[PDB]
Amino acid sequence: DKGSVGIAMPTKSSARWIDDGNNIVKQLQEAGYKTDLQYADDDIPNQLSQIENMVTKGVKVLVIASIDGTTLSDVLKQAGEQGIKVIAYDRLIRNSGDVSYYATFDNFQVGVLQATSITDKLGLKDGKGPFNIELFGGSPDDNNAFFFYDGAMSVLKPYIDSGKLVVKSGQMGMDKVGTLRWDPATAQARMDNLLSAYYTDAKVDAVLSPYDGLSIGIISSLKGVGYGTKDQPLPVVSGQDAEVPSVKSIIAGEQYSTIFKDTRELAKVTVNMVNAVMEGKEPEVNDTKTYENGVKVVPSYLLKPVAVTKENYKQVLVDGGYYKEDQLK
Ligand SMILES: OC[C@H]1O[C@@H](O)[C@H](O)[C@@H](O)[C@H]1O
Repeated sequence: DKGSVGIAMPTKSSARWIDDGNNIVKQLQEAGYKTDLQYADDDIPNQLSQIENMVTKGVKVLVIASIDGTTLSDVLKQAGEQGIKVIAYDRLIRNSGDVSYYATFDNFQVGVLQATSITDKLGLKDGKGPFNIELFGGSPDDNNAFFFYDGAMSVLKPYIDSGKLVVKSGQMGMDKVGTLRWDPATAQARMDNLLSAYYTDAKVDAVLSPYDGLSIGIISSLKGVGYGTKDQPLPVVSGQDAEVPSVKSIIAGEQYSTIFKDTRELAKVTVNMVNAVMEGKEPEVNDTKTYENGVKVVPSYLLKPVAVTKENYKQVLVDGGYYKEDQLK
């Protein structure tokens, strides 16, 4: 009876949130808490309704991975009036003074890693170039998407400036490359139209993809126009989440890279935070400057992500138990 914790996850259409949810609940119950885990099927009104009910139920702490956190201002105010502490999980909740802590991966660094996998593969440090690249971003209502993109551009921009990388479509910036709701179908269509408009004569050499779901759609589009044959190899395509279909793609020599974010580690950080709040102590945080949310800078704990390719998938994903060997066959 250490108290109840409400856990709001955005959707099951992206594999990780099932893992986040399972891992948070497993560790919280091990720590002796009761849990109320809900998934919103990416429906913003539903997620709001779910969190409202957690508040009415009288949970002591809310752990929220929001679809669009800006929609939660009113309910989080009510949570604060009731003495409920709020942990933003993975994605920062913006526009609210009632967000107490933020547990996440180093999102800027995720972007650095995605871009670096591409630049390393292209040999840009060896003076290789020029190459054509197209850019994709996440959902614009996901605060993480801006960090993934910015982190990537910290690596790519100097090469784009020098001409060694060329964005042939000229499309850059989250307002132009963002992919609403991280929808793979949308990214696939955009890739379709980039190819027809700008790559009838030229070839795509790389695509910055911020998420595995998108990477698979992008690859499908590329195969639709003849890439992925012996004569015409796929461009270098990044990713994130180490979803099984993308890992299989990487093993097959299609998708080039992904980013492994161990949800077991993020659940553990979250439990540490819950424990602290419940004991009346200050949670461990390692970043109190970065994550401005529009009202304040939320004290945060950042975990370090790991880049995965065909070269290291076994050691990173299987040896550490995230997946079993057979799942990747
Ligand atoms: O769901 C699409 C993406 O959403 C981001 O906010 C999250 O950090 C990524 O790991 C990925 O899951």
